[PDB]
Amino acid sequence: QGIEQISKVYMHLPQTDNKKKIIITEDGEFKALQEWILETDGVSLMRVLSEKDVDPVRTTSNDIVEIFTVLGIEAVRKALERELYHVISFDGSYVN
Amino acid sequence: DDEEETYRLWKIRKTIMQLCHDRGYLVTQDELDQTLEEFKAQFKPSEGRPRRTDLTVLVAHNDDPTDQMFVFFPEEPKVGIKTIKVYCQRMQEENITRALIVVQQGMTPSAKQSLVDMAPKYILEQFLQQELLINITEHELVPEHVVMTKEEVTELLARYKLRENQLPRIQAGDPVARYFGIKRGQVVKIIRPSETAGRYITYRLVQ
Amino acid sequence: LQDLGVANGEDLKETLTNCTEPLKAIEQFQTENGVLLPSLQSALPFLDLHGTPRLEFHQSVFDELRDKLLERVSAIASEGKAEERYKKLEDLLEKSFSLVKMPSLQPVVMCVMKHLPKVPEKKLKLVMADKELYRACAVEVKRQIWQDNQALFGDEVSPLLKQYILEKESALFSTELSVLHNFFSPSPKTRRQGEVVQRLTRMVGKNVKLYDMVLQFLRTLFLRTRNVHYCTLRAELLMSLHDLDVGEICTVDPCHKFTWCLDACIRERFVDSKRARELQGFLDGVKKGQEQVLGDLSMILCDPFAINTLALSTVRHLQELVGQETLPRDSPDLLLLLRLLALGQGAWDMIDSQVFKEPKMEVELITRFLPMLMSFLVDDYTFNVDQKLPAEEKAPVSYPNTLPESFTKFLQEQRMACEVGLYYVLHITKQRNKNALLRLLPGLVETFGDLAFGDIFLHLLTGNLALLADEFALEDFCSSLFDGFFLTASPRKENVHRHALRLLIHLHPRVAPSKLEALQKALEPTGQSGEAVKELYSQLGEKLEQLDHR
Amino acid sequence: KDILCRLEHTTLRKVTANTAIYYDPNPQSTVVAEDQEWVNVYYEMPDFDVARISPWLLRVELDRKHMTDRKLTMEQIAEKINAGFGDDLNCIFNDD
Amino acid sequence: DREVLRVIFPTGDSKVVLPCNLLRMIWNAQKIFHINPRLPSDLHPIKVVEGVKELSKKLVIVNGDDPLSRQAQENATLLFNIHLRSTLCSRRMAEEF
Repeated sequence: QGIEQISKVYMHLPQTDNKKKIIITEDGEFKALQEWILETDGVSLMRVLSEKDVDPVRTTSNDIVEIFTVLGIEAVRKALERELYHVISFDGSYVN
Repeated sequence: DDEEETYRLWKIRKTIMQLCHDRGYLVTQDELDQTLEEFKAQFKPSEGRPRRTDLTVLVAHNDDPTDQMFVFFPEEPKVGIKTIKVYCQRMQEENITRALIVVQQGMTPSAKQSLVDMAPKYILEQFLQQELLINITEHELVPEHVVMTKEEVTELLARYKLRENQLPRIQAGDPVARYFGIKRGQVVKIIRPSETAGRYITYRLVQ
Repeated sequence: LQDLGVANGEDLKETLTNCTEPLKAIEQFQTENGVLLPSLQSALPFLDLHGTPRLEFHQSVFDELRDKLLERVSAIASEGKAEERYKKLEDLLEKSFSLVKMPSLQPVVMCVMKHLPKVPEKKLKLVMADKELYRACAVEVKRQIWQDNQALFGDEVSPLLKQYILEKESALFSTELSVLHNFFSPSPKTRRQGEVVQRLTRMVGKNVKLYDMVLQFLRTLFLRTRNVHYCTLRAELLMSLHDLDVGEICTVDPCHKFTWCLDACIRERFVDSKRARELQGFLDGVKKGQEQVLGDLSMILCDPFAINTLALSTVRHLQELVGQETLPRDSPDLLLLLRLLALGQGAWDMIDSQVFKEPKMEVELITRFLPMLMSFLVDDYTFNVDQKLPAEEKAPVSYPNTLPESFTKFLQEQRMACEVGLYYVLHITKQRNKNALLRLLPGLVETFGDLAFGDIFLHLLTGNLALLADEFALEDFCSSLFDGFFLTASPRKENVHRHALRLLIHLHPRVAPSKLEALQKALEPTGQSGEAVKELYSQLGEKLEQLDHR
Repeated sequence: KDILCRLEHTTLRKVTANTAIYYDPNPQSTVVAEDQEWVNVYYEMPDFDVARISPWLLRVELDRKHMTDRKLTMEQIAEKINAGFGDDLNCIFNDD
Repeated sequence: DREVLRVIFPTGDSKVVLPCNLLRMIWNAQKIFHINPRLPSDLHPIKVVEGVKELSKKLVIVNGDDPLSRQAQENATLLFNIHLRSTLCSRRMAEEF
């Protein structure tokens, strides 16, 4: 069972609000729900997105070439922007 | 297995109806909201009825009713030349000129040549079954893509005093480009949210 | 008020008339007609002092208490032990029907009659007799009179059926042609959404006797009119009963499953292998002894959209036999299509006289007609390919526009061959195979029963004829259909003349000047059609003046 | 965790404790006494042994721990093997 | 505008970078003209609305009058116009500033 090129999958609840499931409740207030996420080693984005009971919207990769092959050029534009924003802003520094 | 197969074919059906809706082809709301059990009731397929010929469907353009589109489902693993010829003969019979065909897990390289060579008189596009399992356009990363009519492209190039080659490019083999079925020379307006201006509109040339 | 021992206004004026103490008499009348609680007889002066009359709090409690009385009518319908609750409702009925004349207790009693399966029929008779009660009465009251006597059912379905035929005639004669839409686009479930058949379902509800009543009345008018509209309305009424999931008809009617299958057939306008097998097994359940519903079953098949479905299915089978390299004898689904269409066309004849048999197909019709049609398509596609090849020959292979006289003979003598040929012509008109169109059009001068002049085919041929709009400027394309075909039966039936006149009314700007002028003066009202041709000819003359400015 | 097991790649070697190629020429008999019981349970009815089955035997042990953790059962491994190799390999499995 | 911000910022982060510090400019306006917040003001709400409208007309990133230039003008200054309308709304203008 399982999709190849997936050697390990870590299951956890993110306590940081960035990855939390942020919704807008009926009162119009932001609420950050705590929901399980899985982070893996090795990428096969087309297969995992095709899986059942998987969020096909929020599911993303850190491999930009996978994104380009599976999603496109604007998608990999946005993904690359988020990735290098992450690697820059990890240490607390800020850039425009 | 039968259960996962009917779920898969229902999901693919949902996907290509959403695709045809995005391409301007007229599809009713119920088939766009076709539940899984609705797929069960309308048609379990373990040679009961996975007649892939029966899942094939015709659709018409919202503003150009003579412009119509078939979508086909070949039941063989790798598509052969003769079933392509059957589909083009069907197309000749119904006068259709656009027809994208899904494939089970692959397509024969002979068919790769046999679709491109006769392309200028009959438009055909090959989709892997894995690709249509999800609608990529609903992903959070892809922004909103809309094809521009040539009038709009002329207005755009007249506004900015631009030539077509000066715009940024998008490859015809891109997943969203194949999703919208845009040939070389088309222009796609991409509308995306931005954290500095709120909204941002860019334009990409299909080359 | 006297029905339960209480006074009225005339008794009040008697109590005042010829009295030495009218004021005390008035006070006594007020005491006798007040609300009988002990707290009120002291509070009435006090609340009167405020400028609020006694009638005002009476009005408030009147609204409140009749709301609760209606609530409790529904409750006793749904609450209490059965004998006690029905006894309570019938007793309250006897109390309340004396005030149905008054404007308060009509709908309360109408609900009570709604929740009892049977009533003494004096009150149902008064409900039909009085127009106000005939309006405000609940659905099951009307059901009970209809279930007890058919007079009101006929009296009210006659105008509704007249309105259904009004809609059918008006829609079939409408003068719009486009690549966008036609009037046969709505599915039968789309057409059931009109309030005529849905209200007929409400009038029938879940009752089988009223189902038999609508069946017989549609049977009578279908037997006198020879028109498929009543057939379509039976199909619509049955599937509207199914839209409500009426188990009283759907599970017992052997026709319900088969009409449900036909609904999907008409929605796709084809009999595909799944529903084909379903309908074929349904037909093969016809065995001697229990064939009584064959009349109703084929009578369902008569719907114009069903004729469209079966005929285009046969054309599609003819066309797909070409690419398969197969003879028409090896086409089971095609034989099923023809069997169903022959049954449906013979439905009316079964209504006059029940003749239970699976008809046998004509020999030359399978062995000589369909192979000729396949040969026509083969010649068409050979000509197309020879055009598309690089340098076939000088003046490439002329597609045969010839008429093998067997084809025209079957267009004019063999009913089913006529209809499938008509829709063959229609389908090539959608594909605009002009050489095939003028191959198969001539020979239609003679037709069996003027099926080539029916409203359905003529409407659809008009709908296809805006595709080749510029060809009307040429005299021959219109003359092949007007001077050659329509005028062969234009003065015979009203529908043909009306169809030609609407076709020329829509497409007046593109027809040549002398051509349309001659068409009007030749298609003038000839004396076999009434106000329809009069208004269409008035429009024809006005638009011919407009063309004189063209 | 069920979805995690569904997508994380598991191969046969993950769930196997060991294997051994015996000989066992008579398939009715077994070299291992514990094997003979349930082998006889699968041999009162002939399963592709009326003709001479190959007189070799490949006997594998599956770890109970990894089988329970990955939600794997005995039969579906045999189904996967038969799908991979057709009927080229006759596969029997002990009752759970 | 609130719905537009909601779809643009699904994470609910209100911190955003923009050209003009409206709050600091309002504070400077308060302390230049000696605004007494304890007393009623003499500013029409309608004047606030028309002033923000004509100001947003004056702030131009792309110039032109055809639909393309106007749409680009709206999109370029969408977020700043939202921030300006929210900050200089007649409610907060009459209550707290």
